[PDB]
Amino acid sequence: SAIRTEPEIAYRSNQGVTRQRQQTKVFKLVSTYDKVAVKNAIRAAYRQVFERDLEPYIINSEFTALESKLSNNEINVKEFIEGLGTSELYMKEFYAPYPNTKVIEMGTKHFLGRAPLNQKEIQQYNQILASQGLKAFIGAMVNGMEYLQTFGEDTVPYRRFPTLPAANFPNTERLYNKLTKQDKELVVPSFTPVVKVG
Amino acid sequence: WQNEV
Amino acid sequence: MQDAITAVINSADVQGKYLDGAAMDKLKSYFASGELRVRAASVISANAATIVKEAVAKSLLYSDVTRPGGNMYTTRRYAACIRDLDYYLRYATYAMLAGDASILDERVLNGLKETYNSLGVPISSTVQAIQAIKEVTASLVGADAGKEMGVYLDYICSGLS
Amino acid sequence: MQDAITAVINSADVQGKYLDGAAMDKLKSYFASGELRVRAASVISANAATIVKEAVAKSLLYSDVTRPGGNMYTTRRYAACIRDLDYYLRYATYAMLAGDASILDERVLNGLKETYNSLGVPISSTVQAIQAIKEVTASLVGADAGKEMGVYLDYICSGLS
Amino acid sequence: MQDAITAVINSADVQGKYLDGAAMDKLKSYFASGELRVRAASVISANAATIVKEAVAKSLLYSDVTRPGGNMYTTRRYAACIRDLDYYLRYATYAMLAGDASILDERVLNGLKETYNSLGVPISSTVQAIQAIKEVTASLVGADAGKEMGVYLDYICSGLS
Amino acid sequence: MQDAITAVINSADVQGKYLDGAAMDKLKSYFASGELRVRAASVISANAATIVKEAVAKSLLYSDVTRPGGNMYTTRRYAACIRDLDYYLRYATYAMLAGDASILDERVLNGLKETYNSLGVPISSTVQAIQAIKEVTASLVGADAGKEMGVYLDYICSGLS
Amino acid sequence: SIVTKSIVNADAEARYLSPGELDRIKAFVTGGAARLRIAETLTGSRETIVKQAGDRLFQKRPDIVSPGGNAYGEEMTATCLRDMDYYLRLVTYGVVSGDVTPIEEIGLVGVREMYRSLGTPIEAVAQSVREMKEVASGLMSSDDAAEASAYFDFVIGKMS
Amino acid sequence: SIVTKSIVNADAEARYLSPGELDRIKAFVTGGAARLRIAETLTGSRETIVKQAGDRLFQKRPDIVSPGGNAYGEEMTATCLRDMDYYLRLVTYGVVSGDVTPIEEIGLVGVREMYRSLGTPIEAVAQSVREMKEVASGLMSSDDAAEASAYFDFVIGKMS
Amino acid sequence: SIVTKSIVNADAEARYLSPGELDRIKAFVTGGAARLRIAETLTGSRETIVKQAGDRLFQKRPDIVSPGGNAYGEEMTATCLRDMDYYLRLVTYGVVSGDVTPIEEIGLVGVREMYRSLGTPIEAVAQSVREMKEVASGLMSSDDAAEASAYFDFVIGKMS
Amino acid sequence: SIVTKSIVNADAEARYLSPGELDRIKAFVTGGAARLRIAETLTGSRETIVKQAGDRLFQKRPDIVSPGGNAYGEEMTATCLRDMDYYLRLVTYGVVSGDVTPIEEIGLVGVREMYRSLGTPIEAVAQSVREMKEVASGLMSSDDAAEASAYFDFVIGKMS
Amino acid sequence: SIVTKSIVNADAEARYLSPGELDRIKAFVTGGAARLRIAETLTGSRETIVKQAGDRLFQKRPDIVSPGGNAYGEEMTATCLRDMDYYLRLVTYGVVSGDVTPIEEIGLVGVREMYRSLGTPIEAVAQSVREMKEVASGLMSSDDAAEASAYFDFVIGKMS
Ligand SMILES: *[C@@H](C)[C@H]1/C(=C/c2[nH]c(/C=C3N=C(/C=C4\NC(=O)C(CC)=C4C)C(C)=C\3CCC(=O)O)c(CCC(=O)O)c2C)NC(=O)[C@@H]1C
Ligand SMILES: *[C@@H](C)[C@H]1/C(=C/c2[nH]c(/C=C3N=C(/C=C4\NC(=O)C(CC)=C4C)C(C)=C\3CCC(=O)O)c(CCC(=O)O)c2C)NC(=O)[C@@H]1C
Ligand SMILES: *[C@@H](C)[C@H]1/C(=C/c2[nH]c(/C=C3N=C(/C=C4\NC(=O)C(CC)=C4C)C(C)=C\3CCC(=O)O)c(CCC(=O)O)c2C)NC(=O)[C@@H]1C
Ligand SMILES: *[C@H](C)[C@H]1/C(=C/c2[nH]c(/C=C3N=C(/C=C4\NC(=O)C(CC)=C4C)C(C)=C\3CCC(=O)O)c(CCC(=O)O)c2C)NC(=O)[C@@H]1C
Ligand SMILES: *[C@H](C)[C@H]1/C(=C/c2[nH]c(/C=C3N=C(/C=C4\NC(=O)C(CC)=C4C)C(C)=C\3CCC(=O)O)c(CCC(=O)O)c2C)NC(=O)[C@@H]1C
Ligand SMILES: *[C@H](C)[C@H]1/C(=C/c2[nH]c(/C=C3N=C(/C=C4\NC(=O)C(CC)=C4C)C(C)=C\3CCC(=O)O)c(CCC(=O)O)c2C)NC(=O)[C@@H]1C
Ligand SMILES: *[C@H](C)[C@H]1/C(=C/c2[nH]c(/C=C3N=C(/C=C4\NC(=O)C(CC)=C4C)C(C)=C\3CCC(=O)O)c(CCC(=O)O)c2C)NC(=O)[C@@H]1C
Repeated sequence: SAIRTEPEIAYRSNQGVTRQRQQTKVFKLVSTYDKVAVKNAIRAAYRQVFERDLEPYIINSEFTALESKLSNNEINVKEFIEGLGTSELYMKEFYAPYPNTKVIEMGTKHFLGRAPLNQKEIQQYNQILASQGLKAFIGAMVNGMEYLQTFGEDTVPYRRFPTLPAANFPNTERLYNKLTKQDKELVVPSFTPVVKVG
Repeated sequence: WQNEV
Repeated sequence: MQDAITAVINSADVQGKYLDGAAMDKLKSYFASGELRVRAASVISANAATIVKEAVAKSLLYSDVTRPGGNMYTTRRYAACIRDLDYYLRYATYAMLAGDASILDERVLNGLKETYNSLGVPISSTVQAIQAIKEVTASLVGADAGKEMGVYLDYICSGLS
Repeated sequence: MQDAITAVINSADVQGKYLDGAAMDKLKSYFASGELRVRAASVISANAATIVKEAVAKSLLYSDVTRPGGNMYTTRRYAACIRDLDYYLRYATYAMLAGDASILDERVLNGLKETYNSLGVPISSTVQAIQAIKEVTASLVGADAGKEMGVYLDYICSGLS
Repeated sequence: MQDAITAVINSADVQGKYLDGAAMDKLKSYFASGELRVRAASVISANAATIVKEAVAKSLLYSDVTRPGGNMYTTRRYAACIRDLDYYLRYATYAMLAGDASILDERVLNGLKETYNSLGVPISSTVQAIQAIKEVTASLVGADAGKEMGVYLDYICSGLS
Repeated sequence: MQDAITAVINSADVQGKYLDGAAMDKLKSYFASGELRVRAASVISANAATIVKEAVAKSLLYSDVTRPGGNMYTTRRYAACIRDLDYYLRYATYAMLAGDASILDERVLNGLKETYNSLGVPISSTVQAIQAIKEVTASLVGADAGKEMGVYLDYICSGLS
Repeated sequence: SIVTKSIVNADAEARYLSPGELDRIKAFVTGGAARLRIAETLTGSRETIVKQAGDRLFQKRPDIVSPGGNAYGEEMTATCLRDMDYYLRLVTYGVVSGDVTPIEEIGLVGVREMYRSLGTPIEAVAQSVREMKEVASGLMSSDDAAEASAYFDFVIGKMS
Repeated sequence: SIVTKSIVNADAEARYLSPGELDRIKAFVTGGAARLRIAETLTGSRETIVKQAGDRLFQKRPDIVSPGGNAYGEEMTATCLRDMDYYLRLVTYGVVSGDVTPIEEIGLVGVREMYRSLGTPIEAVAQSVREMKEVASGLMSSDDAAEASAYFDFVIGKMS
Repeated sequence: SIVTKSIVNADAEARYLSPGELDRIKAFVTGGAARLRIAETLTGSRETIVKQAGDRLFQKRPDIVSPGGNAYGEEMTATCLRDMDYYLRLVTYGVVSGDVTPIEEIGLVGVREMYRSLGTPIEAVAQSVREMKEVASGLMSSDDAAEASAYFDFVIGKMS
Repeated sequence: SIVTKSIVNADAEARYLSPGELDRIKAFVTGGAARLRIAETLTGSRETIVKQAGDRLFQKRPDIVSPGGNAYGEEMTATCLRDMDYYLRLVTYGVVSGDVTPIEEIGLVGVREMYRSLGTPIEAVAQSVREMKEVASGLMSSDDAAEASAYFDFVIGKMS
Repeated sequence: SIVTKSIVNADAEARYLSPGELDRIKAFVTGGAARLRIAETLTGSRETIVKQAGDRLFQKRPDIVSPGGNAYGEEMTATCLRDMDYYLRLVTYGVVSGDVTPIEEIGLVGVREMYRSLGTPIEAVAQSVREMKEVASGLMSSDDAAEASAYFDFVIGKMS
């Protein structure tokens, strides 16, 4: 029905979920003998964790030992991502200029690929951040069950498009539609409890 | 032995 | 989340005392209703594909959204709308079994209007799909058992509006 | 993201009709321009760093932005600016391959305005740096391929303005 | 990995010399074989699934492996075994089209012995299955291309043995 | 990892008493050596590229190892060898500052021997590279600091050997 | 399109396009003329394809147009023919785009769940697409029949 | 609430409630009269149970009311018995709910660092709630003692 | 050691030590003789430290050694003073190390869970090491008692 | 080789080596006579083009042959010509392979770190490859030079 | 600054500053006056130190100022001396701050990307600031030359 004018054509061509869900590459280290594929997976891991190529943020490559171990296949891509999280560049970049709630947001976005699920998850990651800090926070996120069921040990993490639970997809979209250091306010400050327990 | 209350 | 019984417990804990006689009366009213809630939940869980099938058939097919260019077009988006209505029916069954409409704004309506506004999802078409859901459910489980389903599906409509 | 071909396909999909003669001769125009786009891609991919080098040399070297107080001062900010021009050149090459500016719309210009406003990045100097990239690649790859690269870089300029 | 072409290039590169007439003869031999390699691989890609169907029909069905108590018992393990047959057929096609069996001991044979020993996978039944694929492909694609596939399939058998 | 101080502490804790006279002598020896360790570490970190540069120049360059056929042929392998030598020099300086080689065989010697045997790396050529590093560092830092660097470099030679 | 795939791969790897990818784009461009010829043939022969394929489909499966079937009424038979017109339009889109990407993105994700919710026999829809393939190969030249039947067999495989 | 727990498990598994969970909710809403009776019993007799519990606690563990203790004088002794009243009303809440979740998210999460910050002996609080379980088992019927002792055992297990 | 902390930081940032860190090592290997002298004085006069600190700890908190308690009895006070000797030896290890990481990896990792399983008040052990640093500053020189109180200060902070 | 690249791209997304790359493999194995002619032309005239390329390289950047430069001494200049001969042989390997992955595997991974350690200007190495490309384009016949230009431009693009 | 690097380390490790680290900010604030003396003598003698450093670089590496060079011109030598003075400013900022943090935050992060965009030899600018070190050791007092030349050793090791 109707005539479907050109602004309506442009609107309804990109209607629902954005086409970046299908128009991406999933980086899996299928074999460690193809050194070009290993280097591509390593640079994709850099782009996923630090959101950019880390050429204007380093002096020399601090993770060259991690690259050598990943090429030697004595660590996995999961341990490579663990080292990138528990590196000095990550605490310089996404921990030093942001509060711990924003650290939880950025860590979930970089490593789990999505926004934090619930207030229980936020309180949990705040407990690890208060007790042992960023290293055990990255360790808990990487060695958690959700990371292994989603990516596994051989896959670089990527941007996710979840359906469940509530608000996870809009908060993930608000996290992933802004560039690096675009804003300093909180995408997910906290989930407001509809029931004030106690 | 102070043992203050 | 919360149900009627933990709503009684939380209302006791806000004022800080124990459970008085009116709290026991509300609990016994919930225990009286619980047989009907369990029976209705079993019927809806058994027939849950048929409710959403007949509801989409009577409210969503042969419309502007179903014609090409619309939101119901593109079978991926079509099955996603079916999955959304399945989620609405399942969480409405959760709310009917619970006795409190806290699970809707704790697990469904949290950011749902923002989701559909960013997604270009027709709000009134979703609302009339929910109306078809509650009409089919009230026709299936009866008027008295369908009353609570009407409460929670209309709560979804009021939250999403 | 969509190129010219899938942009035609998606437009006809929303129109709900098959490919009429406008779709066919737009597709023939893209198939005519494809060899030119491939050759310009090879030239720009060969001279990716040197185009940025001569563009930043003839646009913003020995100026107030490179002076202390300017935003290209310090090696961190300078290398960030060089990576920004590399991003602009690579995504302009992507849009020149596609025949569409959707990649610039969703992967470049999305949030870039308020990102640069939060960072204090000089918009006019960035625009004339992109203009310098336009002149260098127009002198390098030819007149017509340089004209398509110029109109995509000017689309980046208009989105950033 | 490496094919015959990369093997020729590496055999030149280990002494660091340019290509000579022997390398030209090897490359022309590979270009002569490329016709039957392309035709055979196109045939395998066209009818890959029915080859696995007849191979598992004449190798593993109605046997002690697919009976209860066998390792091909349960639908999960049956689908895993036929998925392994799909893997072996696809990598045999890759090794046939490449002309060198480097992908087999790079991406199939490494860790497979220990994995099958830890999971209790029957090596002899797997080798009999690979024999079923090699006679089915020999009967289906021709004599020379069939035995060329059978060379790398027997290489997979020797790696599993 | 145990340095001199924590090695004395761990040897005190394995039998559960305080610091005896031998602990006093070892701690006083490390106290005396520490200024020389700081000066040697400062001199090495001043010119850390230079030992690697003329060590490869006087030991590995213009030989069959960097000629085709050798293991330092191709740029990836050459950069790997340079990165390995920088690793060995940095961890030798680290063991020099610590006063014990527990960090050395805990951090750099993890699987290096079987890694190099799997990769075909020449252990003798690596040893000669470490010898060149020893001579250049002995020229740089002096005689006594040079030989107590060279004992840890010889421990690296034993780790590969 | 393969241009879209190459740009996506290059953007994910954060690099420019490889010469192999550029030669692939060149080959796609050179085959574009024959692909548009096949698309124009199918677009010109639009209505007779769905008419003859629907007639042969109802000959082979009379139960779907029998009373009590999913496609008994005239409106339901028109909805069947509209679905076949949809899939023919997607097949022409795939022939133009040189890949199965627009067909898979528009009308092949969740098709099983859609037709299960509608009560529609998915094997009979696949049989219908097979009849469309047979009529297309009947009225179109043999190499063009092979190129169109690639996408047709993709649709049949995703349905089955 | 066991209804809340079953809905949470069904939501985590992304499904409707199983017939076993439905039968558990039905059995709970039929058998809730005994839980109502035990709630009325403990609410009416709230005084003497915590009287005898605190008394026997102080006669077996006098280090609290020793000088230098956390509750030496009667003021923090009154706050200690107020803590005991809090734990008893949470036990009644668990009894009416049928599941230990309201006990858990009101007063059982973080009690470790709570009582390291307040200096109270965790094992002494656990022994006090164990003595509550003893005097409640003395006060009520044997099956009623077992069903209240389930929640008492949960509280002492997660405290200790 | 402080060389271990500096070398861990330098390995984490994946290059040689910054001259701030070589300044750390230089001033440590100038002051190591003084640190060793302080630790030798504490080692020589260790017995009066543990004995007087335990006596004034029992004076400050008599609830700990009251009957029924954790430390009640000559046996339990012997084990408690053995813990006091353990902690004093660990602080001397920290003094000779130049940092607090041997203190952490011997006695401060899992100490809260240790004393929760043992039923030992960590606030009372914190008061115990407060009296440790009081007696040590009483019988130690003031500039020496500055660094001794700094390392006891870390023990109080991490264990309290 | 292009067959190796097609196998890798098919294996990455688990395909069966589609006709969209198999026709390219067919075109490569039919048209390999032209690229073998290119390779034997470059092998026959390998010394003249590398000497003229070194001539134009020293014409544009005589820093390296200056006494402070890296290529100074007539032995390091010989090493310059030797490295340029190495890259010419890599270009011939690429033009017989059909793609860029043998040049990538042999001489482009870690070349930045290599020339950083050697102190040579990698931009001048890229300029040398540019002059080698220009001399080979002048020596070769039009479309053959354009075919080799993809491999050359890959070497300059990954070098810079 | 040393305080800001230590406090970033403590903030990441989720703890207060270690007493060794407080002792070392204590050492830095006691010994800070000599650092101010280094800063004021470098500010006083900035022009002659950069004169001698630039002149001896132009003696040692004539390829830098040779025709074809990046620093061939009179202009190009002037902006080379600009970079020289910039790194002198960074060394003064570092000796004031007591750590390598302003040098790395202003003039080392991304400097390889900048200098490969400009084509300048990073080993040559490292040689330049090494010559600043040696003339600073010649011109300035021997005891403070340890700290100043050490921070120079940091920047030459991080840059080369
Ligand atoms: C005969 C061919 C078979 C058959 C078909 C049939 N389909 C429907 C109903 C619908 N089919 C669609 C399909 C699509 N939506 C999309 O976005 C796409 C991709 C382009 C497709 C293919 C839709 C949306 C409907 C809903 C109604 C509508 O007209 O839009 C029906 C009607 C069922 C009803 O009861 O209304 C029928 C009959 N049924 C068969 O039995 C044959 C196997
Ligand atoms: C008859 C109306 C239906 C039908 C059935 C049918 N099945 C087969 C073949 C096989 N079925 C199995 C099944 C299993 N093996 C297991 O271990 C388990 C789990 C316990 C199952 C479910 C297997 C292994 C076979 C292969 C034969 C064998 O047992 O070795 C056939 C024969 C097909 C053939 O080509 O031989 C048939 C006919 N087909 C239908 O259409 C109806 C649904
Ligand atoms: C002589 C030993 C050196 C020399 C240097 C050289 N520098 C330039 C030009 C630039 N230098 C900089 C550097 C900085 N920007 C900053 O903000 C800081 C401090 C944080 C530094 C150190 C920049 C940005 C430029 C570009 C223009 C400008 O001057 O701002 C050149 C000119 C290159 C050209 O093509 O014009 C030269 C030659 N040459 C050498 O070999 C030594 C490295
Ligand atoms: C169906 C009645 C209407 C419709 C909707 C539609 N929704 C989506 C996709 C999504 N729906 C949600 C919603 C929820 N998230 C939750 O946590 C809950 C409560 C359990 C709900 C209801 C979300 C997050 C999405 C996006 C994620 C996903 O797609 O899986 C689509 C698809 C858009 C697409 O591009 O795929 C559609 C079409 N459209 C209609 O026309 C009906 C009115
Ligand atoms: C260079 C033309 C001018 C300019 C640049 C400048 N940019 C940054 C930092 C950022 N640049 C971006 C831009 C993008 N990131 C993306 O992923 C994309 C699309 C793919 C774009 C367009 C972003 C997000 C940043 C912030 C992240 C970062 O820190 O790099 C800076 C640094 C600002 C700072 O405070 O460090 C600068 C200086 N500014 C100029 O003056 C040049 C004229
Ligand atoms: C150089 C002296 C000799 C040599 C070296 C060489 N090494 C490799 C590759 C590897 N080197 C390592 C070693 C380490 N990784 C670490 O993380 C650490 C400690 C921080 C060490 C010591 C590893 C793991 C590898 C394999 C992975 C990789 O390539 O990085 C190679 C490459 C072999 C190949 O074909 O890939 C080479 C050539 N070879 C010589 O001839 C010199 C004598
Ligand atoms: C010449 C245009 C430029 C340049 C060259 C130059 N290179 C070297 C040293 C070597 N580099 C290699 C490495 C390789 N280059 C390749 O193409 C390959 C195969 C892919 C390899 C492995 C080698 C082998 C040497 C020689 C050392 C050796 O044979 O062991 C030098 C010598 C520097 C020295 O200190 O000896 C030079 C001069 N330098 C320039 O300035 C020009 C820009």
